[PDB]
Amino acid sequence: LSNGFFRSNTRSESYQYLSNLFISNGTLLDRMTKTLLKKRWLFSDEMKIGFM
Amino acid sequence: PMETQIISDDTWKLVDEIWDKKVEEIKAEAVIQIEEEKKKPQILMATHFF
Amino acid sequence: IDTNTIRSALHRQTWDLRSQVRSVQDHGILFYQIGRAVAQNVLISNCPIDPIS
Amino acid sequence: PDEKNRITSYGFVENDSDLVHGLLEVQGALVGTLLF
Amino acid sequence: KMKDLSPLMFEDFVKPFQINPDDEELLPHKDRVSYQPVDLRAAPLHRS
Amino acid sequence: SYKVAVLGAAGGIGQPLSLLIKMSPLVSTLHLYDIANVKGVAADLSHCNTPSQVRDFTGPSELADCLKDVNVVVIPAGVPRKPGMTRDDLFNINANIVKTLVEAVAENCPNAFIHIISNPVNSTVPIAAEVLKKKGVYDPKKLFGVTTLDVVRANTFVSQKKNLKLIDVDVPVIGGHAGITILPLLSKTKPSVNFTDEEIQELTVRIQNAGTEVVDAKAGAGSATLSMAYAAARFVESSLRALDGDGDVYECSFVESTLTDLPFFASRVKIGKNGLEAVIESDLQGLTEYEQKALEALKVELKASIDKGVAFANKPA
Amino acid sequence: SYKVAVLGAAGGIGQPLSLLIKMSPLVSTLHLYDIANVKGVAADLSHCNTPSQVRDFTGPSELADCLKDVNVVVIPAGVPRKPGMTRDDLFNINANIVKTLVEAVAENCPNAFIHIISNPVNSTVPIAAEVLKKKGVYDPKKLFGVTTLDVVRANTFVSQKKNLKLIDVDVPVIGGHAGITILPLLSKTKPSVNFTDEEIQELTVRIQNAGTEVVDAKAGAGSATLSMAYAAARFVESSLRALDGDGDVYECSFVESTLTDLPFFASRVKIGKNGLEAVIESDLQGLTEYEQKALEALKVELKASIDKGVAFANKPA
Amino acid sequence: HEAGHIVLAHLFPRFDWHAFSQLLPGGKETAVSVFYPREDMVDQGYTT
Repeated sequence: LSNGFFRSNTRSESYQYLSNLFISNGTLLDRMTKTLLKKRWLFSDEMKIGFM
Repeated sequence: PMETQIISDDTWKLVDEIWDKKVEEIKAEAVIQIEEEKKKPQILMATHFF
Repeated sequence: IDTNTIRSALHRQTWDLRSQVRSVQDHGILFYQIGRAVAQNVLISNCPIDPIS
Repeated sequence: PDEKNRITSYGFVENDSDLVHGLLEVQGALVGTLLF
Repeated sequence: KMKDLSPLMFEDFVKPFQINPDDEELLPHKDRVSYQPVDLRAAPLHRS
Repeated sequence: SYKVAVLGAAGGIGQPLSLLIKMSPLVSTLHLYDIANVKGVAADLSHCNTPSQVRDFTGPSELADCLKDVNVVVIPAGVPRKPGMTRDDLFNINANIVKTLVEAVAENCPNAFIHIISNPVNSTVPIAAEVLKKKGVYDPKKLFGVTTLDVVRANTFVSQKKNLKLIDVDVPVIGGHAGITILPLLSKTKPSVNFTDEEIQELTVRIQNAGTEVVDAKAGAGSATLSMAYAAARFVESSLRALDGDGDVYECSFVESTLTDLPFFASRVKIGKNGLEAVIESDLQGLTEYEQKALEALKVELKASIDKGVAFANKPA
Repeated sequence: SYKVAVLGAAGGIGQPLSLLIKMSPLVSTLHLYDIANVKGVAADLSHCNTPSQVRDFTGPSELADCLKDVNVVVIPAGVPRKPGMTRDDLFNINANIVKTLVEAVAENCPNAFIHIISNPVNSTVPIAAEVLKKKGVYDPKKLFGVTTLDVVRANTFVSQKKNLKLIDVDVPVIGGHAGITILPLLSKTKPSVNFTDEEIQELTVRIQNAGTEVVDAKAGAGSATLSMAYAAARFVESSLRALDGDGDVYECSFVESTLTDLPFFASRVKIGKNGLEAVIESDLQGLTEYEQKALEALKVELKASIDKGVAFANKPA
Repeated sequence: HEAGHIVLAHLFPRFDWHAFSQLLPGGKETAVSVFYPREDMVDQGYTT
């Protein structure tokens, strides 16, 4: 299995890009987690409202 | 390590463009979503006869 | 039929009624769902999002 | 922590891992610019 | 029997990490994911 | 299964360079050679359990037997900096040493890769070219100027400043290998990162004066002897990979190319089995105004250096 | 991601050893230290595009800051051979230097791997052991004596003689790291090859006197400076792999072992996360009469060397 | 053996409930403790 070290590094770069994108927009997920803890149920219209 | 760089720095620009496009569309549609003034039926469509 | 009626009709078909209700006691799987939903919203603009609870 | 607060072997992480593995296998088996 | 013996107490292992429900605050990160890619392979041998 | 001959492998740079060349999976036989103190270096390297053979030759008498079947000629010979002595006399002694070495190579092995290290290499590679021309055996595709130190320093400084992963960073460098003539192409750095003006200015001056920083940090104890060995070993392994037939041997060397009006210029080249195979043409256009004015500033100084070298190489005996 | 501190990284052995340690894929921080000329070494090593950071400390005043969070302590300090200088004054100088350094590492970082390189290590490892005992911080499982060079020389000579491919050839070496006490176990050499009598005799005497052959080949220019750095780098890499958790870290070191009546003895050991984990006891059973009487002859010499070391290490101030 | 199990069970702030522990149960040359996990762990549905 010479094809096991290739997928791992691809997922590593995917994780790095996801981390770099999530770090800058951390306030969005922070307020959104506060909202989810506040009101138990949650939809996509609330996504688009709370993207600010 | 044997691993040199992977997929690109260009398709990252593509997915960043997609992310930015969708973010701006969501931001725009969260502000100007509701401007309704009137809906009057055109039961006198004059271009048909007059 | 407004938006709320359609949402309440969709919620009554793909959700199971349940007694002895308990919620998540470890916040930290909430972040998993929040991140996956945000990614599925922005990136894949042609796929649904199931509600988070 | 010494990894003390992870959520091993629960519902959706297994499906996510299987989906990523299947996507990677599909991408690699059909490779026979985008990729460096 | 160990109530009046005062043993060396172990630390709690399963105490849940929890968020305050409505305390408005930017909770931090380190700034990264902790996953390390699997790349372990020795250099090719000599006389090539 | 190649053969490498280091000319001056008992000086400052020579011993770590030989130590690094021995331990490579491409070298199988190696001639160490210097005017003195080359017996001990070969004795020390003869105990390492690597299958690369080590033989050594002392003096000009055995220099004729040193260059048989040689594929790569490494020339790190040259006196380091000394107190009380100027640029002119160092130019003369290093130039005379490289004249003798390249003349020995031209007499023995016209078909070996020639790597010139002695300083200043900007005015030393033209000397080697002229003394190869005088024997009718000059091959412009098989004569390089080791200028990988600027690339390594550029990668180090860029990865330290912008906080990027060190293996992934590689910064193009053009011009020469003496102070102002080193122009790093910070606008063509992969992976893609956006720079400011002050950062580019400070990185450029740091890259141009890093050698000066080291030679004052050593308090007159010599020049760079470990990073020079690192860059020389990297270039030697790249040239040996080129001899293998590897199709992506891309390096940054100071060779006789026609990108500008200057006869010799350091840029990205692609090396093949027969030596120089191509020169990367994507480096010299697309520059900003900063790189443009830096290039037109260093052009006259590089021309003066090359003229000094070609004039000193053509003086009568 | 470990931290290595070289104490005496500006001498003969130190600079190539530091250069080789820098190119390791596990080092992340390197603390150079010497009484003088350590700024230039740090300047030389700070330009290589390797993510192992380099910091230097000068003088015993900043030696206290040199040993913070250090996992592996390397001690190649000790002046090389000088003309007109006898054995006792050399032993005094090297032993005083290593005594001060072991006092420093005992005061600062007592849970770090200690590698002793200064010659003779047969009478220097007991000095470090006694000094660590005087502070109550002695760990017999985290103190090694570098005798890998004998193993490398044995492998090289055996592969040269028997015409075996040098990669697989390993020869066990027991005793110490000074002349006659080094006994190669040629009867346990893999791959399995049959030896004659005079071949074993000449191989054993060559292995024992390769050091003096090196020092007389240099004509009084010092000692081995590339092979010693090779063996020290190999042992440092093995110790760093041992800290990484690999379960097959086997080396040949001069450590405190009870396989014989001698407190310290060079033999094959297995290193784990917490230092010494196992000692290969099968090395001393299965010997022929040649290795038997060789061990009987070297036992008294090694005992005298260790006794001299302990005698110096407990002298009053 | 049983005493060591009991001690390392009761050295922890939040281990399972120790019902009892019997030596030689029904003539067998062995021993057994009974530990009942807390209800919160059952309600969680996963393990940490």
